[PDB]
Amino acid sequence: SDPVRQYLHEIGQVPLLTLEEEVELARKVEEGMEAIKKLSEITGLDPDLIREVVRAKILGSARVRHIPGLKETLDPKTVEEIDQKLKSLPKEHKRYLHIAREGEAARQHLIEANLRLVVSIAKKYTGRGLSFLDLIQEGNQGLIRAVEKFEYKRRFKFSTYATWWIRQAINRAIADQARTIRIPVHMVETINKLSRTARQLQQELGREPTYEEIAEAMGPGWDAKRVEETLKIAQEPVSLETPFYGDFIPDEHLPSPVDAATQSLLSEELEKALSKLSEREAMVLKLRKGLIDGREHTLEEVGAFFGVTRERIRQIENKALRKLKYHESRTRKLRDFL
Amino acid sequence: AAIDPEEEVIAEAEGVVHLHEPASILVVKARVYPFEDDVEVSTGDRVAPGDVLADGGKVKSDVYGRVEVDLVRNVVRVVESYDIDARMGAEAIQQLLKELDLEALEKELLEEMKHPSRARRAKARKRLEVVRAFLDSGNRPEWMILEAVPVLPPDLRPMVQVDGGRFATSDLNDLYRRLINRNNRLKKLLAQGAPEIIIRNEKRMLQEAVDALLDNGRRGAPVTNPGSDRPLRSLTDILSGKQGRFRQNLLGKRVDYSGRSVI
Amino acid sequence: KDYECACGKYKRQRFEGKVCERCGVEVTKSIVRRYRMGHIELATPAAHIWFVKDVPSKIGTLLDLSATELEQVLYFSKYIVLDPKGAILNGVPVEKRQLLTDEEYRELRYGKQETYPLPPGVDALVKDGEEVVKGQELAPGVVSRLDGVALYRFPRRV
Amino acid sequence: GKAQFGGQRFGEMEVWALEAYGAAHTLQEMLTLKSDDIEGRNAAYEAIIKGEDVPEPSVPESFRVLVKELQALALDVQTLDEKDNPVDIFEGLASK
DNA sequence: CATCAGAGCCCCAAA
DNA sequence: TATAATGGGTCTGATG
RNA sequence: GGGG
Ligand SMILES: [Zn+2]
Repeated sequence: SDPVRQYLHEIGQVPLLTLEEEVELARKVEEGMEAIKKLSEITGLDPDLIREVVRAKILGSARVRHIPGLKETLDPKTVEEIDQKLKSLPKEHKRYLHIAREGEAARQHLIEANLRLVVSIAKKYTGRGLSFLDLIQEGNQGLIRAVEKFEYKRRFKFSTYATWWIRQAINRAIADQARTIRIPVHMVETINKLSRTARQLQQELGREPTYEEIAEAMGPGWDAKRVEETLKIAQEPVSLETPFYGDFIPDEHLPSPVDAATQSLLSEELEKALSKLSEREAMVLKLRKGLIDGREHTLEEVGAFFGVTRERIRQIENKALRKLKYHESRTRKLRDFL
Repeated sequence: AAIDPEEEVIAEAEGVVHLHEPASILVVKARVYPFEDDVEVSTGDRVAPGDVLADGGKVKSDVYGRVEVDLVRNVVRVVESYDIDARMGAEAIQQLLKELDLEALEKELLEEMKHPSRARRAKARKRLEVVRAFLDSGNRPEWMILEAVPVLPPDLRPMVQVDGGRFATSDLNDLYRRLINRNNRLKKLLAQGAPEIIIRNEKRMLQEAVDALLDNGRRGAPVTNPGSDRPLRSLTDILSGKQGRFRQNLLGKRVDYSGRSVI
Repeated sequence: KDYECACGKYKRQRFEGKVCERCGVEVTKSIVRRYRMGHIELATPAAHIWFVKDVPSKIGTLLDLSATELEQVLYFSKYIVLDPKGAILNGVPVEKRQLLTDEEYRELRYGKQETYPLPPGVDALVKDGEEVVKGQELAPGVVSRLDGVALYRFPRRV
Repeated sequence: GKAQFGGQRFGEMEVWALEAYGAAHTLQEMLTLKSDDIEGRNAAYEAIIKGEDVPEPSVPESFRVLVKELQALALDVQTLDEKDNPVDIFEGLASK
C-alpha cells in the first residue's frame, strides 16, 4: 500500500554481488558487447539491431517493440528471421551468439544487483522538486549507463563508477523536470549559483544582500540589472487553487459585452464609408491599412493589383481619406471612437 | 585467464584438471545434457519435453524449462521451469476484460439465479446488473482501462500572467507533467531493455500518476506541490462537492445586473 | 490570437481553416483553446480509478475479483495467470486466473536454486556436476536445502 | 466581491425561489444572458443599447466546461435531439 | 465490523 | 566518465 | 476572522 516500502522489499530479494561475481558479470557483459561487434562483421547486419534481437530472446516474449534508432520494426516475425539467420552459422561463428546471449543475461543481473546503491544515493536528493521514487527511477537510468561503460579491467569496484552516472542522472532530472516552466540546465546552474552566493553574503552580512552586493560577488559581467532579470525568470508559478486565488483573476482575453458592442459598431459605422467612396477607392485602403490580409501592403505591392504605380495609388488613397474626412464633421460619428 | 598476461595459469605439460575450494556451491534444479558437435539451441530459450537441443537432433530435453548453454563444460543445462504467462498491472486486466463474452456470462449467471441459499441469488444479480449494463449500452468492459489518456483543453487549466507579471497556473498541469515524465521515462526504460524490477516500479508509478490526475487522494497518499500540504486539485475534486462544478457553477452562478446594499 | 498563426505568416480572416506550414497552427477563433482536446498515448495501459475504487468495484465484480485482488494485480504485488502452459505449484497444476506471489512466479518461470557459501579454504565434500539429495552434506559445515545439479562457482585452487 | 466590481451570487436557494414562482424566463436569463452565455450576454447588451428586446439565450459556457471536463475523465457526454442524433454544442469547433 | 461520503445561505476585508 | 560507496522519513449513516 |  506504500510504493517506497514495496520497492524497498523487491530490491532486497536480489542478493548483493561478491567481488568475484561482480567481476564475472561485468566480464561476461563486456565480452557479449564484443561478440556483437564481431557478429555484425560476419553477418553484415546492423550492430544495434543484432543486440536488440539478442535482448528480445533473453528477456522473453513479454517485451517486443520498435526501438527508435533501429530501422526494421521488431515484431516476432522479424526477430525469428534474424534468430534463424544467427542459428544458420558454423560452430566457430555461431559461438558468438551464445556469448552475446550470456552477456545480456549477465547485464540484467548486474543492474538488478546494484539497485540498492541507487536508493541510498537518491535518498539525499529528497525535496528538490522530485519525489523519492522519481529520484530512484532517474538514478536507475544512470545505472543502466554505468553498466554499458564499465571497464572491469581497470580493477575498480563497480560501485565507484556507477555512483558517477547515478549522481549525473539524478542531478539532471532535478534540473530538467522540477519546474513547471522548464529552464535550460545551464541556466539552472547559474540560478543556483546566485542562490548559493546570496546566502553566503547574507551569512556574513547579518542581512539580505542587495542586488549590487550579489553582482559584486558573482564576478565580472554581472551588474545589478542581470541579477534582477535572472531572478525575474527564476520565479516559479503560483497555484490558481491556492486558498481561491484564481477567483480574483479577471479574464482579459475574451472581449467583454461593451467591447464586442463597440467593435461591432465601429465596423457598422465604417462600412458606411465603403459606400460613399467607391469599390476600388474603398479597397486600396483595405490593403494599405491591412483589412484583408492583416499586413500593411505598401503602395508598391498594391501597384500589382490595379496596375497603377506608387503615385496614382497615393492620390487613390489620399482621395479616399480626404473625401472621408469631409464625411466626418457632417456625420460626427467616429470622434468618440478612441 | 587474468587481467594481464602474467598470472595466467598456462598448462606446462599434458595432464588433467581438478577443482577444489570453491567460493560457494550453487545447487540447481536442472537437467544436464552433454553434447559433441554443434548445439542448435542458444542460452535463454524455452523448451519442453521432446525439443531438439544439440548434435543435429540426437540429444533431446526430458523436462520443461530454460536453456543455459555452457561452453566451459560443453553441456546444455535445462533449468526446470514452465513457459507460464502471468502478468501484472492493467495490462493483465485489460486482457481479461477483452476476453469476456458478456452473452455467455449472462447465461451462466442466470443459470445460477435458480440456486437457493439467499447469498448466491443475490451476488449473481449484482454481477448480472453490471453485465446487462454493458450489453444494453454497447460499451465494452475493456474501456475502463485507459490506453490513450485525454487532455483537457488548455484554457480550462490556464497558465496566465497576473498583475505582478508573475504566473498563476492550474493544478492540472502539474498532475499532467507528473504523468508525462513517468510515461516518457517508461518509453525510454523499455527501449533500453531495463530489468523487470525497474520496469514494474515504473508501471506502478505510471498507475499512481493516472490516479492522481483523475481522483487525487482516493487511493494512497495525495500528491502535493512541495513545501505545502495542500492536495493538488484533481479532476474529481473539480467536479464534485459544494465547491465543485455542478453546485458552484451550474445550479447557481454569479450574475450581472445586480447589486446589494444595506436595507 | 483570433485568426492568426504562431509565427505570424497568416494573420486575418481571409485565411480560415488553413494550417500554416512554417508553424503548423490553424487560423480560427482562439476560443477553441477551450474546446480542443489533446491526448497522451500510454506506454502500457492504466486502469481508470473510478472503475477500480468505486465500491463494489465495477471491474472487480465483473471479473469475480476481490478488492484486495484488484489492488494486488493493478499495483504490482501479485501476478494473475492468463495461461499456465502446464505449470504446477506445490503439486496442484496452475489454474488460470490464479494469483502468484513473486516467489511462486520465479519458481515457475525461472526454476529454483540456492547458493551456500563455504568458509574460506574449507574444501567441498562433493564435486562439480553431480546430483544431490535434499539434506545431503556439501561441505563440513554446509548441507544442501534441495535437490538438483551442484555447481562450483569460483575454485580458488586448481 | 465589491472590490472586483463583482456580481451577486444567485445560488442554489435563489434558483429554487425562481422555480417555486415558476418564473421560467427570469431564471433562464439568470443562467445565461446575465452570467456566462458569452454569445447571449454580448447580444443582450447590444440589444439594450439599441432598444431591441433581449435575444433568446444560447448555451452557457459553464456547461461546455462541464462537457470538456468529463471528456478529460474518459467519459463521453452527448447532447442529442429527439431522434437520438448527436447535437453539436461546440458549433463544429471541436471536431476534425 | 471496515471504508467512504455527507455535514445551511449570502456578504465583507485580507491575501 | 573510475578510491569506495548497495533497503526511507468528530459524527452519523449506508454498504461489503 | 467580522456581518445578517
Ligand atoms: Zn505560421
